[PDB]
Amino acid sequence: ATVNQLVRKPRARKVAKSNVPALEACPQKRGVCTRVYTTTPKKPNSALRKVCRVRLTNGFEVTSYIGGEGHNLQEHSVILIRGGRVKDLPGVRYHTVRGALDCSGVKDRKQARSKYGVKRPKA
Amino acid sequence: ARYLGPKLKLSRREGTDLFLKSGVRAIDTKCKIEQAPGQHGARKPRLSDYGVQLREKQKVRRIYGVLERQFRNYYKEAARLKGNTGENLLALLEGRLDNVVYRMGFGATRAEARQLVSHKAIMVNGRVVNIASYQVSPNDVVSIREKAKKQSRVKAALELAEQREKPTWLEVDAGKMEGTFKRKPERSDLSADINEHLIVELYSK
Amino acid sequence: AKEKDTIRTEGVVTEALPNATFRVKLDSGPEILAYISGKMRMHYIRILPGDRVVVEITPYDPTRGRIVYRK
Amino acid sequence: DTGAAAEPRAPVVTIMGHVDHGKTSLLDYIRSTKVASGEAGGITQHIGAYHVETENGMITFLDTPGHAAFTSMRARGAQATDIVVLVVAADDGVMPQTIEAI
Amino acid sequence: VREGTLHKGDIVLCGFEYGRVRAMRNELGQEVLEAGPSIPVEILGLSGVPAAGDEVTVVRDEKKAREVALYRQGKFREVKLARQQKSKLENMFANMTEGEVH
Amino acid sequence: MVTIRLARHGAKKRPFYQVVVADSRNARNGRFIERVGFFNPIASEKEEGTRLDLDRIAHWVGQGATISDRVAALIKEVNKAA
RNA sequence: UAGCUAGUAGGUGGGGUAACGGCUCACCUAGGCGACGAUCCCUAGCUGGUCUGAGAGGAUGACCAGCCACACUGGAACUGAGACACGGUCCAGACUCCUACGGGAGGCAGCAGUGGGGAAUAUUGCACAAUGGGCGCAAGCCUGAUGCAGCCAUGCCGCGUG
RNA sequence: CCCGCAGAAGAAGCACCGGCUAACUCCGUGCCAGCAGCCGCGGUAAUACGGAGGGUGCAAGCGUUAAUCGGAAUUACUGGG
Repeated sequence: ATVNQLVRKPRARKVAKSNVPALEACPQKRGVCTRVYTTTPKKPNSALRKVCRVRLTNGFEVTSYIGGEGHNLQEHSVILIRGGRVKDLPGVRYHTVRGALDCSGVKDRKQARSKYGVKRPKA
Repeated sequence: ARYLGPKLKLSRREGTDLFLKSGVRAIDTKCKIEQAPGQHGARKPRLSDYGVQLREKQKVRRIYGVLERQFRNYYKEAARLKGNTGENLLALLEGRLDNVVYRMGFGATRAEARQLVSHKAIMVNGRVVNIASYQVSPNDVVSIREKAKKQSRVKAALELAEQREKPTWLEVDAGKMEGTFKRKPERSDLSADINEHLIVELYSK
Repeated sequence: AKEKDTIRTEGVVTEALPNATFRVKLDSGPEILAYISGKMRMHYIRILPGDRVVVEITPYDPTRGRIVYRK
Repeated sequence: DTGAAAEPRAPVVTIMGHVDHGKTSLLDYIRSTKVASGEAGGITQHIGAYHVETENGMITFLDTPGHAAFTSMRARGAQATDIVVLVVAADDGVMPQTIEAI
Repeated sequence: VREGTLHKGDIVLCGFEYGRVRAMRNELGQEVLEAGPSIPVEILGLSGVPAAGDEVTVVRDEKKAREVALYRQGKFREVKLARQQKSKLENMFANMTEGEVH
Repeated sequence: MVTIRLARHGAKKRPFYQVVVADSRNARNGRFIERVGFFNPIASEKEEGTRLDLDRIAHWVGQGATISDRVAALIKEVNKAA
C-alpha cells in the first residue's frame, strides 16, 4: 500500500473471536442441564458418543461432551463445564469435568487420573 | 530437590559415564555401558536433531545434579554477561560450593559433597554455608569444621582422592582439611566432553 | 475397558431415512432410530424395509438403535 | 479426662402432648413467660430448649410438638433428655400421640 | 451441651461441616463464653447449616479438623451420588414404564 | 507544611529508612519534595549506613522546615563528626 | 452518526468571583464549530508502568506510587484557610428497622465479618514496641494509618525426603 | 540465630511414550467401548483405546482449561500483495 494512503486510513487488526461463548475470562462455569443423548459422529468414524444439553447459569443453552466410561448424570444435575472442541461430533465445544459437583468419577480407571477424577488406589 | 534414583541408569542412558558412583573402583561389570537401560534398549537409537540437543542438556545437568528451574537461572545470568554464554554457564556450575568440595576431594562423590555441605561440615572463609548452589569467589579458603573433622566419612575420601588428575584453577592443600580457590576456570581448563554451542542452542527455540 | 450392559433384541424395519438410518419397531420396545453397523458398509451390503433385524440398544439413550445383524 | 473426674449434671427434661392443654404450660409456668399460644394458629410448630431456675435447683427443658410430622424430633429429644414427661387431657384420655411418646 | 466446658477458640466439627465458634448465645443470654453440662447454646461462625440430627464434637486443630470434615463430606456425597444413577439403569433405558407419568 | 522525616521502603522485619523532605499532610510512603539521605538501623559492620547531605538539610531549615525527632537525633548524632 | 450550535459566536455596559472569563444579566452585531472527522451513539478512570516482542510494535493499567472522580438514590447550601464534606448537615425519593403507630431512627464502594452473587479469593486476631499523623508547653491520650501475626502450594525462590 | 540429644529414623508424586515430539511390547475389547491439540486411530495380531511391564520429561508440584502476546512478513512503518 501507498504511504499517504496509510496516513489517510491506517491498517486494522482482525477481531480474533474466541471458540467458547462461555468466555468471561473464566476457565470453569456451572449449569443445571436437562437431557443426555448418545449421538453418532460424522461418517469417517463410528460409535455412539455421550452428549448433554447444558443450560448454563448465565442463561446460555450449550452442548457438551461426556468423557470416560459411563456416568451417573441425568435430568436436573449440577455439573462443572470446561472448554475444548470435539471435531468428530457436531458443534460440541465443551466437556464436563468428571468427579466434580454431581458427577461421578470413572470407577475402576487406573491410568491418567488427572483426568476422570480418580483418587489414587491404596492397598 | 535431588535426583534420588538409581545412579547407573543415567550413565547407561546417556552412553558415557557421569561419575556418580565411582568410589572404590571404576568398575566395568556394574556399568554395562552403551547397552541402554530397560527392555528395548538393545536396538540402535537413530536419534533426531532435536534429541541430540535434548540429550546434551540432560548430560550436563546430571553431572552437577541440578534441576531445570535452578539450571535455567544460571543460563539467564550467563546470557546477560559479555562473552560466550556456554563458557559463562559452565563457569557458574563449576563455581558451585558442592562442586568445589568434589574438586578438592574432601568428599568421594558429588552427592556426598552435597550431603556434607547440607550437613554443615563445610565452611568458606570461616562462614558455615548450608546452601549447595552457593557461588564461590576467587580468593576463597574452604575447610571442614571440628565436629566433622577426622571422621570415617572424610578419612576414606582423602585416600581415594590421590588417584585423580588434580584441577588447575585451585590450590589443593588438604594436609589439615582445607583448600583454596585461586581463580576462574576457563574453557581449556575444563573437560572436552561438553558441546557448548549445542546446549545453548536448545534454549533459543 | 468395555462392559456388556448393551442389550440386543429384534425388530421389523418400518422405513428408510437418509444417511443409512432406519425407523425400526422393536417387539417389546417403541419405534427407534437405528443406524446401520460398520460391517454391512465394509462388505458393501444394503438393506430394505419390511425385514426383521437384531438391533443393539444402549440403556443411556433408548431412542438410538444399531442394526447389528444381517437382512 | 484424666482419671474420670466428672462432676454432677443437672437433668434435661422433655415434654410431649398437646399445646394450650398443658404441654406449653408446664415450661411457660416455670419461666413465667406467657409465651404459650404466641405462634401462628395457637400451636407449637418447632423444637426448642430452655434452661430454668427452680429456686433452688437447675433443670433444662426441651419442648417439641406432640404432632405427627415432628416424630423424628421427639425421637431425638427422648434420647437426648434424661427424663420424659407426657401430658394428657381427659377430652380424649388416649391419643395417637401418647403411644408414640411411650 | 452434655459436657460442661467450652471457649471461643475451640474448633468444632458438626457432621461434614466444620469451623471455629465466632460467638455464643444461651437463649436470651448473649454474654456466655462457657458451657454448662446441660445448657442449650447457640453456635455462630460454623460453616453452612448442619443437618441437626446428631452429635457435635470439638477437635484439636483447625488445619486438621477442616481436612477431616472435607473428606467425610466428600465420602457422603460419593456413595449417595454413585450407584444410584447406574441403578435407575434398565428401567430408564429398558422400556418407557407406564403412561400416567404426569 | 514542610517536614524532614523518615519514610520506610525496606522489607518486612528489616526496615530501611529514606530520610526525605515532604509536606505533613501526605502519607509516610506518599508524595515528597526530595530525598536527602538514608538510615539503616539494622545495618552491618561496614562504615556506610547513616548518610545526610547537610547543605540540603540546612537549606530546608533556612526555608523553615521542621525536623522529625528521629532525624533530629540522627543529625545531632552525625554532626560535623560523630 | 454529516450537518451541529440563542448565551450559541463576538462586542459594550452592569452585576458576580480570591482572580481571568457569557461566569451571570441587560442591550447591540451575526457569527461560531465542521471531513486535519464537528455532532451523535457504543465502549472506557488516566499516567509513571506491567506483560510479551530481536527491535519496531502489540496487548494491558492488578500490586506499588502520582492525579482525577464517587460516598444508599436525587438536589442544595452552611461552617471553615481548605468541602458544596466517606463514619458533617438539611430536604425529597427508594428501602430496612423501631413504635404507645401519632411519629422517629439507618446508610460496611473504612477494618474484620455475614447473607447473596460467582468457577474462585482469608482471622468477628495482637500492639501503639517502631515509623508517620491528630491534639497538647510537655507528660500523655487517640490512631483497624502503619508495624505484626493467623489462614490458603496462589506465585517466585531455597532446601530436604539420605 | 547458636549449641545439644536420639536414629535412616518423620517426608515423591504427576504427566506423557503413532507422526509433529524426547521416550515400546504384551494382554483385553473388536468401527463396540472410547481416544483425539492437529493430521487421525479402533470393523480379530491396536507401538494411538482399556489394563500391565518397561521407558521418557518435570518436581512439592504436575497436568488440563481459560486469558494475553509470540511464532504470524497471517494488516506486512521497519517488513506483503
